[PDB]
Amino acid sequence: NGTSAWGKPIDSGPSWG
Amino acid sequence: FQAPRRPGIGTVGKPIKLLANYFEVDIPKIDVYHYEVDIKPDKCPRRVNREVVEYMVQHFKPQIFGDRKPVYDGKKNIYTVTALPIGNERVDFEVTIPGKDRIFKVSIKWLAIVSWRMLHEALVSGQIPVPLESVQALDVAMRHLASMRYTPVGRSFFSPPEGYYHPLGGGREVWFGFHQSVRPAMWKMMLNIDVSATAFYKAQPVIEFMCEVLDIRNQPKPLTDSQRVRFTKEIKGLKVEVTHCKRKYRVCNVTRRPASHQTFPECTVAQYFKQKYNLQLKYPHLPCLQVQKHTYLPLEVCNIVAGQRCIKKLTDNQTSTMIKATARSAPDRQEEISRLMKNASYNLDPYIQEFGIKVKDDMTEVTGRVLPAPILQYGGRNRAIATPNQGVWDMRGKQFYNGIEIKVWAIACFAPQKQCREEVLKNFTDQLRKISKDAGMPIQGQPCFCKYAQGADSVEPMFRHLKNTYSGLQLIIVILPGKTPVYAEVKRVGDTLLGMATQCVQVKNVVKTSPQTLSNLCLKINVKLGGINNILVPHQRSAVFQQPVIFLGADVTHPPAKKPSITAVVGSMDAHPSRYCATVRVQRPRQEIIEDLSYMVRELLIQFYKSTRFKPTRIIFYRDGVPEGQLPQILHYELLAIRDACIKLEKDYQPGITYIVVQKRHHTRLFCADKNERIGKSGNIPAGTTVDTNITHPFEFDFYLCSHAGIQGTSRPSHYYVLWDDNRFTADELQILTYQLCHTYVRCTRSVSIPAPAYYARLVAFRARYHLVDDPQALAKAVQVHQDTLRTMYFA
RNA sequence: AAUAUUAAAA
Repeated sequence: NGTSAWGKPIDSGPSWG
Repeated sequence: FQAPRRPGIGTVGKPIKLLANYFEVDIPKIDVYHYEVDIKPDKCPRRVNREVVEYMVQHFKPQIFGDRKPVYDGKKNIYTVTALPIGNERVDFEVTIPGKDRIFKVSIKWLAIVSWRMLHEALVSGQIPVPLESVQALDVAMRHLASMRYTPVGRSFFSPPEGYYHPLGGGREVWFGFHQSVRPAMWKMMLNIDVSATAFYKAQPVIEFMCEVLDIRNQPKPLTDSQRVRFTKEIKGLKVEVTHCKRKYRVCNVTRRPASHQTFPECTVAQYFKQKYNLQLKYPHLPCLQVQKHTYLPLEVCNIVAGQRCIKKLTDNQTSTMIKATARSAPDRQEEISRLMKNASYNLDPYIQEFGIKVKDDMTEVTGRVLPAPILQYGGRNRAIATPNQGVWDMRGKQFYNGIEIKVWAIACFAPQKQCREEVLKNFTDQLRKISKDAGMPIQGQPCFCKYAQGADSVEPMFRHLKNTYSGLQLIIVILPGKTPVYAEVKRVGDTLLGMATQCVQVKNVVKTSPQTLSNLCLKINVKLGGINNILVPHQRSAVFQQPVIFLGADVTHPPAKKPSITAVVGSMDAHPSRYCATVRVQRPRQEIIEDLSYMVRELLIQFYKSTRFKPTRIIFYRDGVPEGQLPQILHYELLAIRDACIKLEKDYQPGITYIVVQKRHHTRLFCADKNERIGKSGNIPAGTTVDTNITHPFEFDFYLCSHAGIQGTSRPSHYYVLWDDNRFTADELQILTYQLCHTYVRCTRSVSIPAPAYYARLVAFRARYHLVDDPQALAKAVQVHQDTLRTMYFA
């Protein structure tokens, strides 16, 4: 499921959205 | 924008000896002389222009030309082996050509030298670009004779059927011919020959043409308003020839008035044809053809003139019946292309000998590689894997990687209950429920709703009702009685209006249920509900998956011969990659560029960031539906559009872009050199066969990959052309990845002919047309998808 | 609309 495991979800950038 | 050069030759895969329908062409290191032609009147068909240039090279040899054999392209380009005795100034001719005689005024002016020595150097050293002027002059010469003896349609040539007859109904028949193109290939220019086939209008009386268009065995009645219009939409613009006198006319309209009533300068057409030619019409109740000057011809003195290709779209019966008349096994196409070459005898062509061109007799041999198939990871209790065999695998013993537990669902039947009684509905759901649990997608409850409906006008009130009555509703199963306007209205209401997952099944497949058909239904259903069927085994993927990467597919579909063109760009929303989100637009008809690409990419990048909380460091862009010739203009716009989207998202966000054109519309055909390696009744090449030598570009990054198994006919290997690569792929890395993306297509446990991203964009663009079924702002609104549905793969 | 492939695109 994960869709991740690139690791390191990062809180250091503009949030786009 | 300079296309990236080939980084290297691929190395992975079992070797396979192959034959390609390319033929080596040898040209001398000489200059050829290029003159521009002006013909007045200047808007004549190319078949007429060739009669003009032919007459004057026949009738003006002492003054100019002499013993030269010039070659002509039907328009303004004409090429000679030695330069005509002319300066830089124009030379005018007065030409009269024999029906009746037409006078033409022709002008020739020198233009430039075209160097075939230069074309040699680009194929050996690559230090200059392939001179298109040299390639164009070579193609004109090699096809000049065929252009005088056959009927050119595009790059093909056809002749009227002799002996055979492949009728399509509706006044259309099938003509067989061949394709001929000249491209450069690493080790020489290559002549590309293939069998071709297209539809033509039957050379038959207009009365017979009218009957086939309207379905009638001739019980006299006039034409109804519905019949007059449908007959007009079919014959308007076509050409007819008269039999009472032998002239030819273009039809511009069909009179709203019968032949006995239609008048003109006062006098009816019926009386005029009595008052002369002493003809008493057998069908004066039928209309006349208008050929605005007021000249009208009754249908019975007109025949449809042969040689008119049919550009209009064919019905479902007409495409199905043409597919059967043209599909041959791969060995059959081999011997047919071989027959055409022997018949052509290009080395004995007087024009080909004029320019010293030599054509190789036999099909080019090249050794390709059968890439190894990726392994698909499934989930469920077993966590089984799938080993593709011949580009095919099955669900036996496997459950979905993420199975959706279906708790609430409804059934809407649109076939009459006489055809689909309650007893056969119960058997259908029972079989589907069992197979769905096997696949790990438990359809647990019985339908919270199950009614019979009739008409397309009932779907919205019923679907509005379902969304309000049943909380937590996941799926509506819609049973349909064949082709119906209900399907579009189901998709319009579901996808765009209410945001509700829907799975349409034909009533024919409900009465008789195949477990394979039920399994293929669940593949769509589980994904329509936000599930994952399988994933590529992760550790066998390319290194681009070590950092956030997004995969995009793109396609443009054009309206048949004012409907708009539809562009679609899909984006991977995960790292597997399995889930894709879709964007779609409408634009002016027959614009090949995706005008709204910049904002469509922006939306996909934002959705990717919401689904993963990652920003892509790389963008892999597979572009489908590209015509050659407009390729530089398309890439220039679209590559800057992708970059512009990244610039507008962050101040310093510069991900690497790989731009790949996927071309399935071409006449490059590959064959097994060893007969023992032919696969299936069709005898095609194995799935995974790759070629990036011998027939590909001299120094640019392209390859052929036939990723699918050929069921019928001759397989079309997909051509992939890398137009931009910031990510600096190797040949192996990109060929394997393209092949692995061909195994991530959710609608079947098969390896398909193009990557899943490009295929999804195609599905999205086709679904947009059902959304446009009954103002550009209103057209743009009709293809907008409900906010609940943007987040899912509705297009499956 | 189970699905892929196949041909076209007066």
